[PDB]
Amino acid sequence: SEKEYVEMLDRLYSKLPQSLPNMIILNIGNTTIIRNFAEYCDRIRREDKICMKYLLKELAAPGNVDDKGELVIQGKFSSQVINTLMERFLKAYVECSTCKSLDTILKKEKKSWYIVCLACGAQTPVKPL
Amino acid sequence: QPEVNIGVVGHVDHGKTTLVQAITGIWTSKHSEELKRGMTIKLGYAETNIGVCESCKKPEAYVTEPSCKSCGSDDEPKFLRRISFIDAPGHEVLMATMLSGAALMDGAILVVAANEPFPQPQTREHFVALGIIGVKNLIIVQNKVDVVSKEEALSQYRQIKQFTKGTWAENVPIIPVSALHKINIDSLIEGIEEYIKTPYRDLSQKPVMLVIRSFDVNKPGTQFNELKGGVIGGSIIQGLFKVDQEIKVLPGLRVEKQGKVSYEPIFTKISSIRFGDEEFKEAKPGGLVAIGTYLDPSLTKADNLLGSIITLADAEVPVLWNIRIKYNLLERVVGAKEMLKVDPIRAKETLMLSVGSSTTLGIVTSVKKDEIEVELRRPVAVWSNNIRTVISRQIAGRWRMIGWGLVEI
Amino acid sequence: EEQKIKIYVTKRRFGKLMTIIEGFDTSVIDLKELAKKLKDICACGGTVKDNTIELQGDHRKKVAEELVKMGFSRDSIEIR
RNA sequence: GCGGGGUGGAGCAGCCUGGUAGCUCGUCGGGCUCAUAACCCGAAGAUCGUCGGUUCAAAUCCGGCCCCCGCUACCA
Ligand SMILES: Nc1nc2c(ncn2[C@@H]2O[C@H](COP(=O)(O)OP(=O)(O)NP(=O)(O)O)[C@@H](O)[C@H]2O)c(=O)[nH]1
Ligand SMILES: [Mg+2]
Repeated sequence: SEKEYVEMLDRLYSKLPQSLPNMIILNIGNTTIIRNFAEYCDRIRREDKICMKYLLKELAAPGNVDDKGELVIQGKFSSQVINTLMERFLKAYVECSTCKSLDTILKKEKKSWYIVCLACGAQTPVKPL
Repeated sequence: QPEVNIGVVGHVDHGKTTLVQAITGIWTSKHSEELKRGMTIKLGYAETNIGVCESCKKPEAYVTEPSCKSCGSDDEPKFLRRISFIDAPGHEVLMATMLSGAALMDGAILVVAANEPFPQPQTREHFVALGIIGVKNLIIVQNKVDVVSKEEALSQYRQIKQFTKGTWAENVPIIPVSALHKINIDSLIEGIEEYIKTPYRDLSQKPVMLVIRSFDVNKPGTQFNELKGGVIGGSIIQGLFKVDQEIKVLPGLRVEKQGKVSYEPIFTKISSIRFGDEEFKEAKPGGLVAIGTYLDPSLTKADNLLGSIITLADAEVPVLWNIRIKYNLLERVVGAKEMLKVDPIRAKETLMLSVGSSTTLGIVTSVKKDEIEVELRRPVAVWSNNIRTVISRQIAGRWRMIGWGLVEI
Repeated sequence: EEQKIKIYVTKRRFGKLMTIIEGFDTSVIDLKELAKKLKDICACGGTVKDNTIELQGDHRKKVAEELVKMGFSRDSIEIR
């Protein structure tokens, strides 16, 4: 009986270790808006409130999300700094330490959150915030 | 509390502990700092919950946390059982512990390395130990396929499918994995959810259990007002223990009288019962437990009562010094890089007698066809008539598994 | 593990040249018992001198081979 | 981030108390002995980690990196 197995070998191989959509940003008075903040987060398996909370906290500015997944930052910030703070977000909350996949989950327990790689399988413990 | 005891045998550094880490998450610490530069040295320990995605497709349906929304969708996967592992070491010399460990297993998984010459010394040594003791519920696993040619891992699967022939291993399936990137593990959970079934155990039986660790919980500095009791780690096999029972440990501590030797049974009360990190009021076979006691933690610091057993206080068990083994030999020494043919037993020879979890040394007084009589340094409490044992010899400085049999009373 | 060792000739009394063995971890290895065992292998006098063993005569190969027999790594031992 | 240490071939002194580099593994010469050892005397060998600073003078005192070692003792 090889079929069952050969199958198994297939299925693991297809689990090994997707550029990132360019995050569209604009300005309207004194707001900076990330047209696809929703899609973006969506394609990194991360909750909007989270990228929002982080990204906002770092910005030291207020804001919430469109009913149509858009980020309205109550402050007019330069397209650039947004990315700089955004990658930093990726580094600390999405990228696997073991192999750097970016193909991860984000556990949570009493007070310990963990990054969980869908490729390598390892768990980078992160500072719940 | 965990249902069953699955062992992870295999050669050294093939990643046994690592596979345990992809399945549970847990590491075996690798501790004593020494293990941290070396490798697993005590039996590692870890537990996990296996539920299944009814509401979708397998093997992936084989879950780990009450969460199906990982594959297909949501319907909180149904819980099948909670299992436990026993990570042995892999080093040619930790043989004496791994043996010991098997005594607790209800089944196993042979981790071969995909990028090293198939029958590697210890891989075999283990395998035959398995077919010898009785652990017949086996799953071979091809580990490091994340570092090989798509040809290589299949040709190894060949040499495996060919070894697994004449031997007792019909359809012992072989599930190639990647313990490093945790790939394909779910089909492993499906194997181990099929083949390593959870044995029934009559509870009514005599409460009997094996010990393989023991610790002094107490932190460097805890005051005497809250010195937490002595703590005995091991696995139950038959019966069931409950909080507040009266218990004894065998053969138990030996006295000293001017060069004399004399072991004797230790009594105490089960102060407490714990599996993993969660406390329970009772405890039943499959798993390792830990038993809080009321005895001076000096008595079980480093792992003193290693190879000791715990039973019902006021129970009938022999503390032998001399034992009747019936027995058989391998024709080869599968465990040296060299396969030199097993010399028959000469009397007045020192041999390691591995009985239960314990590891004792003893000298041969009688040499018949398959019944030798052995004199022991440290007593063996023989709980049954069914006492499996494993017999070894110091071949070239390092000890080696050479044959087996059955204790006889 | 990681226990290296040096075995070489060391000036002595009557005979020709003693044999010096050093490099053992004295907190784990009892040199007194090791020396007694080595003295039986070489059938010569000897003592533990500080953290070394000194044997009378030239028994470098004998000692090295016995140490391997006793479980010490072949690759941890150097005869000079 | 703390603090210990780089000295003839190996392993250790000498440095806060600046000018004298000492000790053990074999070599060479001369003694002792009838002779071998042992013992004795006389000999070979060191840019003292490096880039500089203070001084009459720096192994030694003050800073700059380069490798070396340890840090308050480990979890049912
Ligand atoms: N590339 C790759 N490396 C792996 C894989 N599995 C384990 N390793 C590596 O193998 C090393 C050995 O891990 P370890 O689990 O200690 O091996 P072990 O077999 O458990 N040691 P012991 O035999 O004593 O229990 C680890 O450093 C790990 O990185 C694998 O599937 N792929
Ligand atoms: Mg290990």
